Amino acid sequence: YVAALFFLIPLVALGFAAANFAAVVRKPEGTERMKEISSYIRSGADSFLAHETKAIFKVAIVIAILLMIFTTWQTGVAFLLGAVMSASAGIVGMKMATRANVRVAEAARTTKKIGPALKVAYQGGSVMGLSVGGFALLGLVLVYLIFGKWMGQVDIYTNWLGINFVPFAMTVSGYALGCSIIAMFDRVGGGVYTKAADMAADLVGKNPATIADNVGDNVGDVAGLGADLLESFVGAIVSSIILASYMFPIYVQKIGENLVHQVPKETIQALISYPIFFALVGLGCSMLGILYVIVKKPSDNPQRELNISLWTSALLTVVLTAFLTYFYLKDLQGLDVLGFRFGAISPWFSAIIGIFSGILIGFWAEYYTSYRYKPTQFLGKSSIEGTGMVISNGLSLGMKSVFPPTLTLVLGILFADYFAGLYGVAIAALGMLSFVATSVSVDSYGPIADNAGGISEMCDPEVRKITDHLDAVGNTTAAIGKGFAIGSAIFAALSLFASYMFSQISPSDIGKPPSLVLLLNMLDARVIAGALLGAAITYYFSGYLISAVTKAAMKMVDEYNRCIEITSDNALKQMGYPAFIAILTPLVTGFLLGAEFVGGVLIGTVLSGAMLAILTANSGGAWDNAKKYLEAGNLEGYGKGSEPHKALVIGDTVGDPLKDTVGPSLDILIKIMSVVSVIAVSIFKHVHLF
Amino acid sequence: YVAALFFLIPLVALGFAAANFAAVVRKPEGTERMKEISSYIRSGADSFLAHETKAIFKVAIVIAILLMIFTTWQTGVAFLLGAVMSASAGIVGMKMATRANVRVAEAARTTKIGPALKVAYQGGSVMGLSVGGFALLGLVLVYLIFGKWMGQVDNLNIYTNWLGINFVPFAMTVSGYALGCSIIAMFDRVGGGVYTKAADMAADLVRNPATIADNVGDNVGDVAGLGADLLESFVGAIVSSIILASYMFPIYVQKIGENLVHQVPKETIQALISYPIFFALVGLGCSMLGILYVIVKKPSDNPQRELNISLWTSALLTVVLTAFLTYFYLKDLQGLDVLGFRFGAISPWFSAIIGIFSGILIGFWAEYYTSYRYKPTQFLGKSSIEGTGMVISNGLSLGMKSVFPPTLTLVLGILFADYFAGLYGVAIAALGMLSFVATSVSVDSYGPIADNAGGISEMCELDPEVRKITDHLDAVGNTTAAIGKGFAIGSAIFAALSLFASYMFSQISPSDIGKPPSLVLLLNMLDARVIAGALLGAAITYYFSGYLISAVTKAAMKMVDEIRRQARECIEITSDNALKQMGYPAFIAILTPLVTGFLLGAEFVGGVLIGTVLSGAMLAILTANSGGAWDNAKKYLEAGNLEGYGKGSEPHKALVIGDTVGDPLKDTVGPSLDILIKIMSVVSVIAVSIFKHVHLF
Ligand SMILES: [Mg+2]
Ligand SMILES: [Mg+2]
Ligand SMILES: [Mg+2]
Ligand SMILES: [Mg+2]
Repeated sequence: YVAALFFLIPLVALGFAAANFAAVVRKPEGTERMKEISSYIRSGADSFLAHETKAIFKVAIVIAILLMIFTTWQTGVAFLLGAVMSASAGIVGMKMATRANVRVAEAARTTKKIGPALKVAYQGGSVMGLSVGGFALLGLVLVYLIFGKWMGQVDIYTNWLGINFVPFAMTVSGYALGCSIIAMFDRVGGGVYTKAADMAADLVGKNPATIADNVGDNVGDVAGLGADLLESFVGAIVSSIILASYMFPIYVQKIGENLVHQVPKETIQALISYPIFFALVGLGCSMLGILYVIVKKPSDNPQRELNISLWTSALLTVVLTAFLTYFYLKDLQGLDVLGFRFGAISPWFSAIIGIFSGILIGFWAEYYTSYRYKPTQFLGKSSIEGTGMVISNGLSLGMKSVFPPTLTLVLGILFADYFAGLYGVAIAALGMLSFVATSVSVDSYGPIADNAGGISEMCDPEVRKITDHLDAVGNTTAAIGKGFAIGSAIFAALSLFASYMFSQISPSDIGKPPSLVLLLNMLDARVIAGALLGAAITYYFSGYLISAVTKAAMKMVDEYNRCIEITSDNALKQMGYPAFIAILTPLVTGFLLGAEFVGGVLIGTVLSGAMLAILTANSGGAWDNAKKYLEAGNLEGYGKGSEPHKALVIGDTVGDPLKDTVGPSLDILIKIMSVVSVIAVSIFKHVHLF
Repeated sequence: YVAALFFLIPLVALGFAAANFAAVVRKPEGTERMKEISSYIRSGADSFLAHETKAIFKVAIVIAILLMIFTTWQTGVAFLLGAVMSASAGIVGMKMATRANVRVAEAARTTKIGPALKVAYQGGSVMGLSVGGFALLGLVLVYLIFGKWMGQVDNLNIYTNWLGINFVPFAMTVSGYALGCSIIAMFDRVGGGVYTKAADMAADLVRNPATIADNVGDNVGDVAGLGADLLESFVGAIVSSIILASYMFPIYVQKIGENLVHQVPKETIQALISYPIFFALVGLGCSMLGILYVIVKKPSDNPQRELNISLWTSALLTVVLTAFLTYFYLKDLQGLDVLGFRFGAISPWFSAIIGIFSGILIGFWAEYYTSYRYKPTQFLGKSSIEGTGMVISNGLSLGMKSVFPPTLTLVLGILFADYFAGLYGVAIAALGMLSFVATSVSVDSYGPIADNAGGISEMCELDPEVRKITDHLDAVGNTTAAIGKGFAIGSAIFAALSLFASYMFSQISPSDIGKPPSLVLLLNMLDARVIAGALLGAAITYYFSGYLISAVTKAAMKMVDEIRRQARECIEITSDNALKQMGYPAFIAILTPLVTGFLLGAEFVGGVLIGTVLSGAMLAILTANSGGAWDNAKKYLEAGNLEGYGKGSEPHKALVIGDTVGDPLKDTVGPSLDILIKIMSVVSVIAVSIFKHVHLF
């Protein structure tokens, strides 16, 4: 029947990846030289891939035993599964990118034109997207099937240390943590590497060991960007389930010495299962979206192509979900009490809002960052007033650039909660992040294309024309993408804060009104302090990474797989450090000061991290595109040399660590710190010191 | 009471200023060139003061009228009183400064350095004593007249006005006063701050070309602006103490057998209202003693040592006298238990102590990260050899990190404050921090006086040996100002957070009366409205910061053009345009709670206030320390401390560009945020009277 059919969807996603893999490999490369440059970058990634995975492993071990001891073994098992699922995606995506690039450039010559070359480049990228979708959903299907149904977890426990939680809630929290861990290293570690290289490269003006930087371009927006969305994706689904699950013990009435589950088992179990099926449809829609664009007759405009896949995947998801939402939950009862203002159909509306939020947030990120529209143009043209001015105007731009996307978030959240309550916020995150496969594909297109262009550069002009066109679009979709990935990061984290608070329900809270158990009071000094602490930590976090990039860059600068191994090792050492902050802060503050304080910290972290991620992303991209702006020739009389170009160079170099390392790291911070807190609040709620 | 004795302290503060004014006035200026230069900057300042004064009035009236219609006539008067009181202080401090500089400078030559410090410090203190004297005088007026005479401290039940708008009479009244101080503070910062840096830019975008415009700027920022800023936080802390106390009366009521029982009784409330006033009075008295000793003292060779003695003297004194004051005034009270007073009577003195020390620590943190004297700036400086790119990124890195230690200090200070004396303890901690604001502001005001004295030497070219003393005075001005700036940010955050507590207390409705406090003293972060609010408030704080960068440069260019159009073929021109382009930020500051409030209600604005304070606190620290560090890194090389030879060399050029980026950040963006996180709270405390019930969606 219809059940398992849906549950094999991640498999189909995976097979499609597995197919796209096949169809890419059979494409050729021209000449010994196209191959020779290619081998440099492909080997570079694995070397880099080796040390980190190995580093990850050591960390992954320590965390797993701990979850099993302090929570339950399922939770510990689930965690490794999530880590493996995300891990796997990265291993696959990196391998693909560094081989697909060449066959684009050659496409730009073998097939001899740009439309059949876009079809190549895009096919590679989709492997990363479908694997991200396929793995993430496959894992959750496994955990659901094995631990949820068979072991009866879907059928409120307190464990051998007296730590209490709803088993499955706790279980998926581990799974979420796993994805988080692989994302953090990929971002806070790989992010340091990529920009250390870019800096280093931009610090030796004469064939330099740029190859490091070239793998970086892949490392960052394929693996890093990809892992971010997966986590937010998983973050959105997990958060929907956690809030749902705890609603069961929360909503009980005491009726004459009986306990009456005012939200009954049937209702809870569906609201739990619902986001998974939603996500399957999302994954399904992207497959239809992906294939259509793939099979289509080629175009001259690859931007239009890429865009067809998103919209197709998104229209599709909006539609089936309404049926999905309507028929499912159709006769459920108590949805009123659950927070469903318009009954059965309510959460579909939330998903739509998230979807539309996502698209808008993308436009805003682009708007403030792309010359073609006003903000970046002015920055660019302000270069004529000096280096001071370029820097000042770029800071001013980004600080302002924060308001429209955040306002977009504000209105979306406001409307989200009207439709489906706190649950609606989490479902919004999921809708936002539905079609994630296609979303990640368009992100991944950028590096696949960029090296291809580079690969043309290292070895015609007619060929370079196609090459240059592909890249222009890559860089845009990458900028839209970050902006979208940040939007989703904020929404996930907000869901995860909600998750943190639901997860605090105690046996000893049972009875009392929702308004008395779902509460973090800001008038409480601990919560205010918490918020300030988390905010300071987020700025510190951001600060450390800037200095980290230059440290590592410099480590490279003093002098091709060895130079990569050297800085990669140094890169890892300096990943640990942020990670203590990221991982232990809930633990440290929790065991010191308790659940209220940590609630503060999470809020500070999210608020400050949301603002700073956006600021750095847009101003950093602006500075780059401002550099681009003058280089295409637009200030008239100024071009590729001259004091304004220098000032723009200086601005881009300030910008380069900020947009591609700091901001994207902050995405992970505001999430993982929440996920961790969701898990550890099991313990430090009761056992805290003061 | 014994109390009238206390109530004439503000008069003396003013008289003490007035005398110090006289004794400075009677000091001389040297050369005709020395006199001519003094008049230049002094006249320059006056042109600017007129237009600003004229603008506040136009704006202050409308707000006064508005308050009178919607709240009470009393509230509007009090507001104007507050507006007048802070204004006056700024008007007085500026008048003093632009005459005092020379007579510092002349001391550096006619007598010979110790008697030059003795000159310089006397001028500064007029501003500090006026800031203390006025602000508390105003408050004394509001307390005596509106509180006692009109009986609001006699009643202090829950009132309902001619529009059916409800509030606790005295609470509402003093809220207007705080708002009064805020409006003259906002203008002085968001207007004078843009001007100051529009000038600095303009001057550094070309002796004596447009330097004079910049030289008046130097006074505007750290005398008038800084003095008004600290004044507001000072008043903000006291007003918050009063607001929390007043509303505590209706909160701690229990319905018993259909009776209403005030668990915290009238006697306690009236005392808790009066207590923070007396505290601030004791502080000022202590600060005057702190002030008098250092002036009269045998001179030193170390002007730092002089200045620091005044601070320490004022603060020790305040700790001591307060503890007698605190114990004895609350000696035999009742219901302090229910109030949150963990140790009965003595409790708030401990909070004040926490605040004092927090204040002092926060000062230290600002110095550490900003002075080439310590390590963070040393590294930055040395990184100059690697290029302009490195300097900017490293300077950014420095300030982002620099946020943690003062904030941690703030975290620990709040935590302890609330343990001792509850939410009330947080505000008293704010008050204690600022309890010796008079001596603090003097050292702040000391700063511009010295800088100009130094500059005056360069234009006049009076000796090198004389110039040696002059340069020394200035170096220390710039330092104590960074400590000073640092302290005012610390205190702004503690005040703003207290004003947030006030905002929530001010929300009790007749229909909340009865129910447990813990159900009424509530802002639920799980509520989406509050979350959205917080995000919105956070983004708005970033916008505000971003706008001001663009505002300064816009204005700057307009100044640059005023040089270019006068010299190819003043002062007022760039100052007015600076003003014109201020309303807009000021619109953001003042109307945002109203708009979002009438749109979305008390929860959303609650969110906004938290976001605003959180974001503003963080960005404030970053910009102050980084901008100062960037400044001090260039200096570091200017005193010759690399090996790169220095001075027009390639690393130096890179540090200059960083300093040009930094200056609007440390002196305009950051200091405006101090004001933003406060006034937005004050506005909210007042307007939550209305949009709590009357909101749209
Ligand atoms: Mg690059
Ligand atoms: Mg670049
Ligand atoms: Mg100076
Ligand atoms: Mg300067």
